Amino acid sequence: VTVTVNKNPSHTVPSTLYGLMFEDINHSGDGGLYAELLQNRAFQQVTPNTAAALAAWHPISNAKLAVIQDPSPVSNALPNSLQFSVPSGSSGRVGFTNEGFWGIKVDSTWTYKASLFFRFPTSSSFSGALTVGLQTNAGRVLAQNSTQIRGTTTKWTQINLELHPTASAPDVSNSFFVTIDGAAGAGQTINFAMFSLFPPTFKNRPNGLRADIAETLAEMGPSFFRFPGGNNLEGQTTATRWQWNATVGSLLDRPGRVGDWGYVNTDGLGLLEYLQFFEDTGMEPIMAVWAGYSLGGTSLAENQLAPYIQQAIDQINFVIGDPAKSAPAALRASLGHPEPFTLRFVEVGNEDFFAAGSYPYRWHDFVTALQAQFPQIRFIATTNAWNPVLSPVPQSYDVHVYQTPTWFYQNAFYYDGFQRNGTTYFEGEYAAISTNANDLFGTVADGRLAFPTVQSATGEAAFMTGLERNSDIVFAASYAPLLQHVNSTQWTPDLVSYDAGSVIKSTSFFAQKLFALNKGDQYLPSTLPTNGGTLHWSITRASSSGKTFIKIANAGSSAQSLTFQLTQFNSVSSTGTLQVLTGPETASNTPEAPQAIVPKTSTIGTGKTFTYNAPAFSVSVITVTTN
Ligand SMILES: *[C@@H]1O[C@H](CO)[C@@H](O[C@@H]2O[C@H](CO)[C@@H](O[C@@H]3O[C@H](CO)[C@@H](O)[C@H](O)[C@@H]3O)[C@H](O)[C@H]2NC(C)=O)[C@H](O)[C@H]1NC(C)=O
Ligand SMILES: *[C@@H]1O[C@H](CO)[C@@H](O[C@@H]2O[C@H](CO)[C@@H](O)[C@H](O)[C@H]2NC(C)=O)[C@H](O)[C@H]1NC(C)=O
Ligand SMILES: *[C@@H]1O[C@H](CO)[C@@H](O[C@@H]2O[C@H](CO)[C@@H](O)[C@H](O)[C@H]2NC(C)=O)[C@H](O)[C@H]1NC(C)=O
Ligand SMILES: *[C@@H]1O[C@H](CO)[C@@H](O[C@@H]2O[C@H](CO)[C@@H](O)[C@H](O)[C@H]2NC(C)=O)[C@H](O)[C@H]1NC(C)=O
Ligand SMILES: [Cl-]
Repeated sequence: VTVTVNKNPSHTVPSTLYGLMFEDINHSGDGGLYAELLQNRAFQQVTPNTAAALAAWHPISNAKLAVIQDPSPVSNALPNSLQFSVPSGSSGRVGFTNEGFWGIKVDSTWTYKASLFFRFPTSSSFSGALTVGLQTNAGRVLAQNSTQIRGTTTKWTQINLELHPTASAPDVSNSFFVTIDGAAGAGQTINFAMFSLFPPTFKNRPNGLRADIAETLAEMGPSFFRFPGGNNLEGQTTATRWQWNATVGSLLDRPGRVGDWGYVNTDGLGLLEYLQFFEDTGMEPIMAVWAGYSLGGTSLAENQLAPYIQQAIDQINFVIGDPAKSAPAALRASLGHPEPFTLRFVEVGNEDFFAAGSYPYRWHDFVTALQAQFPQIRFIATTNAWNPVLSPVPQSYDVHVYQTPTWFYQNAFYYDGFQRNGTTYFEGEYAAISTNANDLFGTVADGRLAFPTVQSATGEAAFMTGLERNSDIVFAASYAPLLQHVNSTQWTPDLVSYDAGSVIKSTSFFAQKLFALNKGDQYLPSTLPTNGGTLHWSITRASSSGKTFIKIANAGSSAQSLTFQLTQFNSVSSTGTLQVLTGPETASNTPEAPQAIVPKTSTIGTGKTFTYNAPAFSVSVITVTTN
């Protein structure tokens, strides 16, 4: 096919076109992007004196463990403590371990920071060393440090110790440990609370993020971060929704919450840590506010909304407000950030097409109040576009789609037929998740993708050429879900996977990165792709440099030739770069073969005319300079 490139741009490409969608799903927060290495660190939201309260914790030797509703808890937010008792007549090493999130990476090039709170609930003559450390799951000690404690310490006391492994472990089957001498400790009871183990963090942020994962997200060159969900915003009930104020301040003051994917969230990855990550990466937030629906099906009545609308105003004030004018903005100042953060976009709820009977009134009351307080923010509606009809008229809608790879190349003209009437669209969740049109959300045996494939990434890329062509009205687009702990999965496929030790960049991650990193501010119209066809392209140009990015998706099983005609330009560089992602149709990056499919960069000859053969199942970017 001959593709004529117009030199005259049709529209400016929004700075926000490509970004990320985050919720704590598949242990993407706890266990994932948040760097904390101990699971169930503070006994949040568990039933005392049950086995589940002790999840991830194990005795060493004859130690007696229980999770208790502490008569004198470490804080209002953390009512539970680990009661540790050493039997009469004990000896040697007695204590307990934490298995981490399916392991702990023990690296001798890393210093770890261990902390806990303890008290003796009954004053005693105990005198001896408390030891913390890391050990292989055989009990082989790799790091250890200790400090002297006394049984006369009946008030809550924090211990802070650094750990330096003598050797890197051969795998991630390691545990954190706390021990005392069994003979010196015989008959003693200690109460513990609020444990923590951190490795070095992204940008050395206190209370920060896991370095490999955060660097992988930054590598993708995102412009926005949609958070905190997603289903994980909503809760199962009003009382279990996400709440911004429970996520800020000391970790002692964060009660956690049962999230929407089977596990407790610490809320250690809270509002200020999200905003700090945006600052560190140059992303802006697309921040959701709870909108009076939870996933057990309860809508708040119209006459119940007021306090929840005020909470949403308080949440935005934390982010942008003048510290002299509100308590939440003074709190941001008090936590070391007096300058407001950037916030231009707020999403009202999540997937309110599930509660379309109530969303008209919830949308109306939330947006009337929030637009009055925040006249510069753009509020995004979550129902299906224009059904039901909302008031006020939404300036933006969030569109989600999970479909087959084939649907994605067949629907690359999704936005071409939309009216241009001042509405902008966020593709806030999309993914090609299955090859089975009959059962998209079924099992891997029934066609669900365990991991993104070449087929699914190339279908996506064809659809993304439409997003870019239609970027006059499409302002933002994110794959979902972003992250996956391969040891605790609730949804596949995911953009980036990991275990406790290493990261797996999917084929779809590479498609996302090739689109995002190779994007100009000018959209250059070109010969249209065949609507329904397997072959798609989108061309942008950087006004400041003339760097021109020709993105090509062949989502089909046939190689296809393209001849580009740049005759309308004055000059075209005599060479260009080619970046290509390709492979067999069903190929994936997996924990066992994490680099099976990776992009290849080369130099090609270019000019006012050149020919490229787009291989079957490929994503290609050709960069040239045009003036
Ligand atoms: C985070 O902030 C929210 C408010 O934006 C706090 O929720 C509010 O908590 C108070 C005190 O528990 C609630 O009032 C209580 O209501 C009950 C039930 O009718 C009544 O029996 C009590 O005397 C009291 O008035 C209030 O309704 C609730 N507001 C909302 C919107 O949920 C929340 O506690 C804060 N979280 C943390 C950890 O501080
Ligand atoms: C045990 O942990 C203590 C506390 O983290 C370590 O001592 C700290 O070492 C750092 C780094 O040199 C200093 O900045 C701190 O001032 C030290 N604090 C104290 C109270 O000494 C100690 O090095 C660790 N020991 C081992 C064997 O890992
Ligand atoms: C932008 O254009 C769309 C498409 O015509 C309008 O959408 C229609 O909205 C009405 C209600 O306002 C619905 O009953 C129609 O079914 C919608 N049409 C389609 C094809 O979805 C939308 O109203 C327009 N928005 C503005 C701000 O003018
Ligand atoms: C976490 O998941 C990894 C990745 O699936 C598991 O490691 C694999 O274990 C399987 C099944 O035993 C082996 O066939 C693979 O060869 C392992 N792959 C790799 C890349 O190591 C691991 O066992 C899981 N961890 C836990 C605690 O369940
Ligand atoms: Cl398909």
